Amino acid sequence: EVQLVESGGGLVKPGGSLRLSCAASGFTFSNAWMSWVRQAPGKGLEWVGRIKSKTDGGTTDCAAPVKGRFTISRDDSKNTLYLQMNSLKTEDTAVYYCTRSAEFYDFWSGYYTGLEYFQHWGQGTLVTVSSASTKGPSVFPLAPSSKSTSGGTAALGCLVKDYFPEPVTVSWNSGALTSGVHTFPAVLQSSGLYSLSSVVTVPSSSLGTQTYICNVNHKPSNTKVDKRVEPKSC
Amino acid sequence: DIQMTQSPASLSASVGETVTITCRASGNIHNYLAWYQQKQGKSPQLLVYNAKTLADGVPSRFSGSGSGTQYSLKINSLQPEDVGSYYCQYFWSIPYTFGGGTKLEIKRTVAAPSVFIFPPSDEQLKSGTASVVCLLNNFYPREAKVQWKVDNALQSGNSQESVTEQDSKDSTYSLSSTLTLSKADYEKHKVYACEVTHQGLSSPVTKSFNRGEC
Amino acid sequence: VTQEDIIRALASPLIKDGMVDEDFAEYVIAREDRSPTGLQAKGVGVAIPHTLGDYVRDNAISVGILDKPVNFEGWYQSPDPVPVRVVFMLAGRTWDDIVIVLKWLKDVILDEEFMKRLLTMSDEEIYRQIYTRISKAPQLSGINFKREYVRHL
Repeated sequence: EVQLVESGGGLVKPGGSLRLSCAASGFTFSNAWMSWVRQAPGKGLEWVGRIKSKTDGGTTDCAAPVKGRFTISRDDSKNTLYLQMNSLKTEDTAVYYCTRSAEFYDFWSGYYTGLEYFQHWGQGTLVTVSSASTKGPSVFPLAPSSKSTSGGTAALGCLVKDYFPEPVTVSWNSGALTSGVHTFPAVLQSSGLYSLSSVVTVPSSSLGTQTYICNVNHKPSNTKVDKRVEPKSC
Repeated sequence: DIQMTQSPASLSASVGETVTITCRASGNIHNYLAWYQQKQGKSPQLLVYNAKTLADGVPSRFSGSGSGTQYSLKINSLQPEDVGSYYCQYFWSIPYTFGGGTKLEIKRTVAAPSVFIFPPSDEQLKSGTASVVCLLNNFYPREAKVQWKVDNALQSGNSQESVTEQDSKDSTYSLSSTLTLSKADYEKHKVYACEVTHQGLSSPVTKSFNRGEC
Repeated sequence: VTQEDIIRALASPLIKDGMVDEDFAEYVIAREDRSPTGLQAKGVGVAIPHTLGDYVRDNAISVGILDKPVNFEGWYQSPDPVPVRVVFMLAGRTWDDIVIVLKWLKDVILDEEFMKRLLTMSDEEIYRQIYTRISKAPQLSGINFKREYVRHL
């Protein structure tokens, strides 16, 4: 029931501006204190800022490295939390999370207060600060053959090459085939583009009767690719 | 500002052990500490708050303890699905500092990799490049050496590795190594091979193919 | 007793009334280290700890009388810090509200007889004298000040 749906993340040039949104539902948004937390690729969580509810002033606080550059606001009529970014730097590249702080009731004062630990998190939205431009992937088959077979089992996959920015999702047979699937983490090459592979192990008896398609979705470029992987017989 | 020092940064542990992660605060934080778990590709989930109170739905084998500046998260009877990262957090006042994090690895029996190789696709060739993929499947431990040879010449500065995260059920790794050559270079040479060194292999294993055969 | 003990003691009644956030003392301490408020005015030392930002719900003032002087770093730079016996803790919503009180406090601490009564009167008499002086300052009067906001330390 409690849901925090974030959007607005994407690619933006250094020194530019970008605004994130967090649509909340399943709780009384106007009473909740809300926060932002970010996590650079491969790094740890870092607190960004907080906004109080209107009855508690509706004021904000932000971490020192981003104070004076970032602005937090809310629109209780839309049940939406915002993070406004200005003068963005490469070191702002991170997944940004929307969070709801815990509610504590103060007996002596009679007021509610927010405690800054987070039970409910948004799904996160990736912000990429780079001068590079958006590029969709090229998808190439990794065909099964005697060189990828061992013990009644054959390996096959798809090569997702030269895309920017993250992320890309890969499923097999429209999500039906999930067992034995390995989608590798993307690796950033020196060209500035990303590449990854996704492989799956299937019974060799099924080659020639079962069709294997890898579904590649690169939402930053709005690119969907369905590549059939044909078996090699020789 | 309060600083949180989380130790150890990395942790490897066998199934069934009791694992202890510690956080030391730069000042007395009076039990205003939370613990989080983050699995790969997922958002963090709260485990403990007020240093000792288990969050809703959290398995009882988790427990937090401590006081003053010293706190600990204990995981009793470690399970393979506990692989991931763990974070402490001070939450009483600005800047609500998260610890640096602890990455948890599961220790298991040695498992040798299955090695597969894929020549480049004809579609990629037409574009003027050639990627050769060597796949290492379901192995443990993570440490592995993968060397590319083209007509018995070792390749340097033209390959890229990627390792999956530890499987949440069998605690094994998979690894891909991708050798990228120009189409002109790929067609000049005949034998393409990846040599794999791993603890579960008595001798290094070489998977090869001859260009054009398959 | 330390400056931290003073600030926590004077913040406690403001926290209980919800005049300020529960962690108000953590921000006053950080501000006092960053910009000290020790003042020397005619043989009596005064400190005016306060905060900037959004940690105050309602303007308030909390007064502490020290039996023995404790050192505060000077508002103005010098060696030999200020031995303070009267502490005026300020809870101000904005920077503009704090300056208003600083105006009034300057006239207060320059009133010699007023300050020396603070050092000798009881908690109840300190309240009545201060609350009366507040009522006569229309630019302040709304500020929260209660009997519970006076303490000997």
